[PDB]
Amino acid sequence: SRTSELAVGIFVIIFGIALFFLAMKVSGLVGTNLSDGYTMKAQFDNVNGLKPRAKVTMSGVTIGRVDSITLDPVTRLATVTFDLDGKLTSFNAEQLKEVQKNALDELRY
Amino acid sequence: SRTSELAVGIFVIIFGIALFFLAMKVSGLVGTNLSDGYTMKAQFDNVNGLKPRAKVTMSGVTIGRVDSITLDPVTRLATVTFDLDGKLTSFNAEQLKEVQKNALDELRYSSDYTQATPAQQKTMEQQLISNMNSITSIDEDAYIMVATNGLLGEKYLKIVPGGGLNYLKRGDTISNTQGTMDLEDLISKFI
Amino acid sequence: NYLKRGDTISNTQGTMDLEDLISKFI
Amino acid sequence: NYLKRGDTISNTQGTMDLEDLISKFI
Amino acid sequence: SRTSELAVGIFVIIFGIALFFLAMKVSGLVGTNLSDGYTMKAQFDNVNGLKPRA
Amino acid sequence: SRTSELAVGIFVIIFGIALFFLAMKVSGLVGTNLSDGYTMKAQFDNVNGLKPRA
Amino acid sequence: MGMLFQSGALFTDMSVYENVAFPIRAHTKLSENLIAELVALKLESVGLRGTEQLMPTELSGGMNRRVALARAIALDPDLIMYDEPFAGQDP
Amino acid sequence: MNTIAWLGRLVIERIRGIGVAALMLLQIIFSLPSAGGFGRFVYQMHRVGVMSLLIITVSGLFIGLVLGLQGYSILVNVGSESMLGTMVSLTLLRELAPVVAALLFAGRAGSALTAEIGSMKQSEQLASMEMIGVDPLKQIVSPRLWAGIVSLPMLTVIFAAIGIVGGKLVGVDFLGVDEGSFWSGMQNNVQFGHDVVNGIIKSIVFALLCTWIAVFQGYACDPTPEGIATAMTRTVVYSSLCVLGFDFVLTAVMFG
Amino acid sequence: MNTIAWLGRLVIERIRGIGVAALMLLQIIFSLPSAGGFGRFVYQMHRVGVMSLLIITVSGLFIGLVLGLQGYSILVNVGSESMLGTMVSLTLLRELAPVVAALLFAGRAGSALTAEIGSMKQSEQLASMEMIGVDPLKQIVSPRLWAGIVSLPMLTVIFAAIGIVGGKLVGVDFLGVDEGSFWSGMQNNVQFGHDVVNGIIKSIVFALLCTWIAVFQGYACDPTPEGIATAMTRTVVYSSLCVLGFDFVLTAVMFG
Repeated sequence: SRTSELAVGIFVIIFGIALFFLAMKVSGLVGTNLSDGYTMKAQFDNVNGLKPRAKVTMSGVTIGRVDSITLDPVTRLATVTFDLDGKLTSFNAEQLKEVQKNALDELRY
Repeated sequence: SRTSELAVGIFVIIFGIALFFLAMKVSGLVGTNLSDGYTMKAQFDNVNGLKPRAKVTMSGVTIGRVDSITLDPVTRLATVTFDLDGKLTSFNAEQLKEVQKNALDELRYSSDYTQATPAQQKTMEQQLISNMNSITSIDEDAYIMVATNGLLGEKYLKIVPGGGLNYLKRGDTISNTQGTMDLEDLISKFI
Repeated sequence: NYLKRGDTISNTQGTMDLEDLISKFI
Repeated sequence: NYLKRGDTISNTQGTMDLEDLISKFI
Repeated sequence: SRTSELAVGIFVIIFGIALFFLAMKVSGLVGTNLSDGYTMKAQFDNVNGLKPRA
Repeated sequence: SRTSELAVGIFVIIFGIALFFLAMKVSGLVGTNLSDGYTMKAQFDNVNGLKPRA
Repeated sequence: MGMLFQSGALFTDMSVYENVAFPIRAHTKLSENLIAELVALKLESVGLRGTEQLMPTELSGGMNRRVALARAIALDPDLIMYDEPFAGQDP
Repeated sequence: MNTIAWLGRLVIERIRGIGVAALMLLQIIFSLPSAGGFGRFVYQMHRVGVMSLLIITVSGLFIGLVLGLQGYSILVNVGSESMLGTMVSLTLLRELAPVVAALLFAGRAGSALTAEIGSMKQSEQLASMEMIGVDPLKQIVSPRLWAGIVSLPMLTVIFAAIGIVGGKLVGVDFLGVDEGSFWSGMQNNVQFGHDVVNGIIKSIVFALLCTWIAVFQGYACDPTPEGIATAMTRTVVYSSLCVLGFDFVLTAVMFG
Repeated sequence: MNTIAWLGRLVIERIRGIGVAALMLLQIIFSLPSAGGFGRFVYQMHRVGVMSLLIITVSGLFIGLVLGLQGYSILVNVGSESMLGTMVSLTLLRELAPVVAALLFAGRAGSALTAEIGSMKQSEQLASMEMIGVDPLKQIVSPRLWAGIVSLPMLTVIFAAIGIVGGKLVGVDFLGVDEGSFWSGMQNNVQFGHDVVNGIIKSIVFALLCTWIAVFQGYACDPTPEGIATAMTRTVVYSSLCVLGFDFVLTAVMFG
């Protein structure tokens, strides 16, 4: 009745603990999330041992991942599609004037 | 009733052996799983340790496997037999139409058409019998070399395209190659 | 100038390793 | 001139990996 | 029905010990020699850490 | 009866193999145990990362 | 038709109240004040009525077949088969 | 040539013996759900799951400590023990949590399931239930199957988590490395959708073969209670040949 | 506070429950040898040893192949796979032949021993033998003990040998390394008196705890054949907590 049903409940708790411990203490699910991650493309020549789902950097710090990579067999060159953050990778509502002030001043100087 | 149990009971074991060959070849131990395969061959002077079943890349993307190593004792040059897959090499119909317009542009140029005789209308005509089949994305001078995969790891055949104006067949011999480089050969020049 | 959501970079640089490095010296 | 909690060290040095060192030498 | 019963025991122990020979073929305790493989020998000065049968 | 002494013999004979396979195909017992050995001793200043049986 | 299993076939996880009520609930839906009512009668018709609380365990083997008799007269069949009622028990 | 016929007639029986057991499996899952089966099922998961929880927790440690002992003794002369957090994790995630937690599950709940159904055939509760028409495949077997498919992947996760924590205990608290380094390398190598979710897909298709072979040998055993005890040791052989044999293939695949 | 008393009186019983079992063990080995016991013993080793030989041979391969698969997949990016012949051997010699061959032996002959004695108490052959005065400890138990102490170290050796040969098969015949560097990288690193003889001392003191706990639960079980089947799954829990627990206490001694 209630004697064993509730002692099933601590078993789901202990499994519930050690799934969180696998998901969000070891597995890279804490570091997979972007926000309006837009996509680019670039044309390489050497991608030796460069797997997909990597972690891209920009200036000493990570920004995001690499989505998928194929060859374009018309010009023999690598094609790399990759997720690019639209937040920390771009700007935000403060910085829009902060680049409007500098794209204007460095053009009309 | 028991003979239907020798009907089903054989079938599960037949389903178990026949699945295991599907789970073998996809991982890949025997029976390469790349589609539409066709074998090419090449010759090296030095393959300083290169196991069968190694990988071939075009600019990084895996495009085939190595079959075996043959040596010829009267000429002492190595010979590597390897297989490719054309789904990402060997142009399709639309990419077939970018090379005939290029052979009419680059090969049949204002100065390049009349390099032998100024009536080279057969130059696109002879090439088209080698273009619906027997056509590689690899150039007529694209040389193959042996790479190193980082700084420590298994060697792999890396193809360098670029340059040239004609193409090979499905099964030719790569006329320009390059052998490996050994650690003693590094310290020889450096010291 | 900068890039739109979806474009290409006009300057790339492929990876290098031991098979390229020693020839990259001289 | 010592520091308090939450202060800023105005002298920092970034990282230089192996690929910067090779191009530095040869 | 000896068409069925002993024929299973015929097939299995044929298939069983033939698999056991595959063990001794890869064991390094049975044979796997060469053929018409001549022998030379050389005289060196330094062999640093060379183990036999390399 | 004789059916028991047989199939317990075949268990020992397989065990006779896999002890010999460990003795003189894996662990060094066939490489060691030289013949007539004396003592030559020397003194160093630094022997870190040096073990017996070297 | 309901039968008797030589050694008595009790489910040693359900209660003795749950043994005899089981063929009713396996057959028909009734309200609980009737389903708990028919068991208190058929348990008296065998003479073991002060139960419905203890398990099939701690029932003496003599009392064991009598509950299995009550499950054999669950609803009210008209064809009960006995596989050796006299197992070799006491006289 | 007569003992040849005895061997021949034995493995002919084992093939048919399988073809019955597949028909019993398709007759269970392709059925409408019984009324109030959930209350039967949760009590069943209290029997198979929650009872086995202790013997896999304290066996989760001793696999972890020996991995935290030989994993240290190997890695010290090579010096590069930034792999201690990675060579505890990648073995425990990829093989020993699918493999060793199966051979301990076939031990306790793999073999206590074939006894409980082996006892129910002999006293003919299962025969008496059929005459009332409750068809005991849906009554006794089917909650004892679905409490085995669900409850094994809920155990290897608890096995792998307490294994990794166990490797950290004798590693950095009794021998000593840089805990930081540990966690770092640990989370900087182990993907989630490639390794953990592949570490559970192996632990589902182990839970099917370890329970369906277990619940079959209880149902299609015989009476005469030397007929129970010959069957409770017929699963534990037949499970462990099919745990490890089905591991290989799967591993090779999900690890070309 | 009553379920506290139920837990308290349960583990009080388990302690006493041990102190009986030690007294039964000292009463066996400190006895004069029975007349013609050797003919009883060799037939017993037929039952426990030779029967279990198949399930450890083909389980010797599948441990070897996965060691020959992950042992290759790890060692390729580091490149230095002169350790493939050493990282197949040193794990299989030190740990997995003492550990995994115990959990497979507790499975088959560890649990079929407690049934055969569990059946003999219930039909009262053991009671009838006492009235003739043949004292069944020396008649039934003692050949069923000495066929378990001798027959387990004769199995881990067969486990470790077919394991190493299995690692060589998928290593150099399907993936490919130097067949010279395998054994020459092996034979040099693996001492005999330090590794193999220490790999058998662990497999003796596993054979004692895995059989004496097994032959006890058959003798001191109860009748009522739900009393056999509760005991055949009381060893396989109690063995595997004491195989792995006594492993880790041992490997810290010889490989500190």
